[PDB]
Amino acid sequence: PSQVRQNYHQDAEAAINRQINLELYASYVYLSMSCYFDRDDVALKNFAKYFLHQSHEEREHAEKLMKLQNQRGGRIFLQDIKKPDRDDWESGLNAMECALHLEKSVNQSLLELHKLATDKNDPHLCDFIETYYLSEQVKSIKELGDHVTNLRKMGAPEAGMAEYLFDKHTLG
Amino acid sequence: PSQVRQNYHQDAEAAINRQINLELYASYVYLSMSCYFDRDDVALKNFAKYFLHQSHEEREHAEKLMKLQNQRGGRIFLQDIKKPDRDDWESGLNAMECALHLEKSVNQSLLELHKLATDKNDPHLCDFIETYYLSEQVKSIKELGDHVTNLRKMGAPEAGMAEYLFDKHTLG
Amino acid sequence: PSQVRQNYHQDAEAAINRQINLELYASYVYLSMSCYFDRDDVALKNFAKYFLHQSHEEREHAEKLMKLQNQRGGRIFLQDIKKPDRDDWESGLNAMECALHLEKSVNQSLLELHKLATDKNDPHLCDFIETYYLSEQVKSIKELGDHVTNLRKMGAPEAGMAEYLFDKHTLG
Amino acid sequence: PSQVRQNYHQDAEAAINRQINLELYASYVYLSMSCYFDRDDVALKNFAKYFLHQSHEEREHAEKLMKLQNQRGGRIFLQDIKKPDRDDWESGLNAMECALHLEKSVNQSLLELHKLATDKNDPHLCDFIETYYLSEQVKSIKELGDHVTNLRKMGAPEAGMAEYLFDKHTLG
Ligand SMILES: [Fe+3]
Repeated sequence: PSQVRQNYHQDAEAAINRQINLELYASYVYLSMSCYFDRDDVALKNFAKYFLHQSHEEREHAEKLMKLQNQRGGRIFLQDIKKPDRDDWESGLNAMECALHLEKSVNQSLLELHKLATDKNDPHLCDFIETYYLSEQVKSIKELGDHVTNLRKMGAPEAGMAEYLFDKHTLG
Repeated sequence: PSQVRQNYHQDAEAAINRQINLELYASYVYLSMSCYFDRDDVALKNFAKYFLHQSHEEREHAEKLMKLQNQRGGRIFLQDIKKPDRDDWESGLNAMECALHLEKSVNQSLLELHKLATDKNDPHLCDFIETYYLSEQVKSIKELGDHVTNLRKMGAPEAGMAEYLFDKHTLG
Repeated sequence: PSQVRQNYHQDAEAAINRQINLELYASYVYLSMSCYFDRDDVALKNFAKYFLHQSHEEREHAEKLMKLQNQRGGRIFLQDIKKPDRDDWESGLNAMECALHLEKSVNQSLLELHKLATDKNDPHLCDFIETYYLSEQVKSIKELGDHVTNLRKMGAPEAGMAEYLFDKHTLG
Repeated sequence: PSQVRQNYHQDAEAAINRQINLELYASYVYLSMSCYFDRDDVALKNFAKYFLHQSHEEREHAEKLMKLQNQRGGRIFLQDIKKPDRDDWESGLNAMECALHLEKSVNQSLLELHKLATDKNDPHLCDFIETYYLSEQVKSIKELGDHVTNLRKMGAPEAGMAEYLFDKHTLG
């Protein structure tokens, strides 16, 4: 195969391609969320900024996996990026809950990739995932859980001032 | 006894050892509180920061008493640091009320130590307690009482925005 | 369980709580050592400074494990912090030997925690331990072994100038 | 009496005059020690510097008591400053032991003055002594005890390198 390839299983290559698609999908979901909060009938600018940042971060995760694939002598095969499950995200609280669910699903995929790398005795790939993916995901999940907790306590979405003040104080 | 020891009663030495343990216990209680507010289902970062600061301050108080004990030629005897009375502190308001109670109990211990030093005609120890402990405790107690008053007025813990906004404005 | 919890075994949670207690215990042992060297009949200020630094570092290790526990959605349960095995540490050499023994016991606990995380297929926890605990412990153990070697060669504790000059040159 | 005098007992005035003389005597003892270490057959420049500093500090203590006496409307009555008990201080260790004894005797005098001020219900004088005299004395006594401990451990005065190296490392 590639002149650089060493200790890199075909299964791992395939799993990395899958993960690239999942990170691109996550970026697209975040972009959809960001847009929602930019609507004139929603109008929460710091929610919009928060989710646009997350969109840009997930793209960066995807690009770093592409760099890995080429560094190890695998070949990138792209697939369609599916549209998000919804256009209307209903509320700041609902979007944060949906983001938490998404981040946990991405984490689960990364844990399955680490298990595969461990099985195939690929320590460079195991180390890569941990170093750049697993601690970031744990941090993200904890931050989103904290946001959900705060919004729920404040009375969102029925208490009208809750998302407004959360947008100002936590996300601003 | 020690070559430096002068006008330092065995009772006072024993009472200082007790006070060291109480300050270490207080530090541990504050650490427990700090952690509680860091939970994903509580998620009040400025409450967590406030109590972690208090934990570090109480350790410093303990270390300053250790320095005193050696300066006067007493001998430090450490004891177990008991675990705090609870793991779940329930709410920002409840933690502030528990902190107020703790600070008053530490103050009471310091007043008993001052009375002992006065009885044993130990002016250096009397002056030390006042200079570094008694005004700090009065300031701490007043600050915690002010926090409790504000949280109660705002409607905590039942009014969901109260602890959130107090965390932002008073503790942030 | 917690909304953030994912791939985090109850065994691992329990083992982290145990490790928190061990790091707090180590901090307390170091504090005891620090105090000893501050006595008027011992009077080795740089030994005192060295062990006080180690005390503060072990507390920081404990606080970082608390942060991990909450990040993963576990719950911190604190226990009593037992008093150190002795009040009188006898000599600079004996304290360094006792510190070496303590650091090796903490390392052994961390290796058992890593083995548990490996068994439960928890790569985030495995990576955390290594990244922040295992290399620090190896460095600490090597430094303490070097100190013990030097003090022994110099003739401590029977050669009276040995601890004095080591305090000045190595620890100063 | 003086137009400024208020709540200032004749006993206290007399005791302050005595304390002035004792601080001037202590300054003179330190000056004698300083000179000794400047002899060509002793030649320990940092011991000489240390005791000259102490001499200048004790003079400053005396001058501050003179300022107090006039601030309270007492009248300063000076007495002869007796010569020190010896001209030859024998060794660095012996001079430090003699200094420790002197500092403890000055502390004892200050504690007797505080007891008198307490008896005569003179809180300004009690506070003055503590604020500027009692903590300084405790610090001085602890420092001298530490020096004596270190010199003894190092083998002074029989181990010829002990005072030389202490002069370099501790006092330099
Ligand atoms: Fe506001």
